Amino acid sequence: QAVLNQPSSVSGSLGQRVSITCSGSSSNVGNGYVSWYQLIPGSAPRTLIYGDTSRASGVPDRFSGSRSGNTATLTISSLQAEDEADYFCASAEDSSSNAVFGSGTTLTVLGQPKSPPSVTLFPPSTEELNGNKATLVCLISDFYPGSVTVVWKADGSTITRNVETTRASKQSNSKYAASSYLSLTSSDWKSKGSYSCEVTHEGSTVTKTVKPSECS
Amino acid sequence: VQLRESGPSLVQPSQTLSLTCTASGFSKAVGWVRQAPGKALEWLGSIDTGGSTGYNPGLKSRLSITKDNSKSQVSLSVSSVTTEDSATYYCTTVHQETRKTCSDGYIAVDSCGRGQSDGCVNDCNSCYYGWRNCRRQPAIHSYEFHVDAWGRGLLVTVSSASTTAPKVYPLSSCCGDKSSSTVTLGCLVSSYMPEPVTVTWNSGALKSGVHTFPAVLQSSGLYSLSSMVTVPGSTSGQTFTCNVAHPASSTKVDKAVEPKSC
Repeated sequence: QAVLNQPSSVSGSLGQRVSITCSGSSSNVGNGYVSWYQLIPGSAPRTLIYGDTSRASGVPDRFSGSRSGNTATLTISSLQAEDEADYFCASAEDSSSNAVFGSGTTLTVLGQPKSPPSVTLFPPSTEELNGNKATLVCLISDFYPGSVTVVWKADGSTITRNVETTRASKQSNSKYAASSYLSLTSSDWKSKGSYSCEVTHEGSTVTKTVKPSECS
Repeated sequence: VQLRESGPSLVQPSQTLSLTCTASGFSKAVGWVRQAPGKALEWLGSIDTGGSTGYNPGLKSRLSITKDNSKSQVSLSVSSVTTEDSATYYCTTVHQETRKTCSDGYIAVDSCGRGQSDGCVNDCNSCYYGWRNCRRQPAIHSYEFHVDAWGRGLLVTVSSASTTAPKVYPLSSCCGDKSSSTVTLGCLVSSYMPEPVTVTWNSGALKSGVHTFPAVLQSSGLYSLSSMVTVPGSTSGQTFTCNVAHPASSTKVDKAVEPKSC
């Protein structure tokens, strides 16, 4: 097919500026009509630039496009937390109806304040327990940077099976969220004295505990 | 300008995936873009006002796009699908134009006024008199493409697995487990397939203080997700009902979530 080469990822500091390149040939980027798109997970693609330099309606002034030969550049100034996203260039090739997208770039914005995780641990419901199953749900939110490790415990000892933990994903406030699930039988739930969800973030651990016999 | 994709969220391998886009606030060329999980945006094709179609060359043999101005809708068809066709499919409005130009400090022979009309030259006088510094080139074509408006997109999963509607369970904290001033309630949307599910609270009337988490995929192949709502201690008399919709199974579930009386 054809490839518009972008750096896999780039980073810039808060309030500062960053550039993302888009390298192709003379048959795509050389046509002098490059476009740029912003992708935030859980949201639809958003058009930033078209025709090398023209900003789409509603796009702030701090997004600017340029092109020198067969390499286009997206420049973002005054970086904010909400600019952390994936960015894709694009260009027609051999036809206005044959669009080619770039390999994509992930932008990180450094210098944001660290935020510890808020942790909420839910016990299994009575409804689920009547069907002889028990799911413990550990919801993890408002943490930055967007990486945590989760450890489950029963009566103080590490649980080594039937744990599933999601990846971290970005929230509407540019912090991260994640969740972890412990799948038990109703018998397991009642037998142990306690269960814990331990969430480690930047070397600091937050633990929530529930006690079956006292959960009601 | 709004675009609305519609179609099945689940299809089996070797089947034909058929999608529809509904346009409102307009009549402009429409295109289809997809993004498979983990992959880049990928062009599929388009159909303009004149009704001419263009496709991603590498996928063309598997694609077909038609339109119906009366119903104000555009269709997409993808044949012989595999798991590689699992993706979010976006209906879009696209700009498509083809401007003939000369590449550099080259100008059309047309504009020189003599030599009539052909291709391109670097300088009218030089190529008119045939001076050694004259440079000629054929006319070149500049192709313009960009996406104006995007639909929110339709998630399509290619799988042979049957649908499984979710079991929805109430989430409430254990007794004694921290009467912080704020209470947290939620719904566990358990053991379904495929994605997605839509969760609202109180029939969508409640949006503030709602936190819906991405799904976890169990090794059983079934998804589970949770949505929680925060409630100030000051609050009283409010009911909290999560409304869970699962398009693949055409199921909608309403679960009332109570704090434990303790």
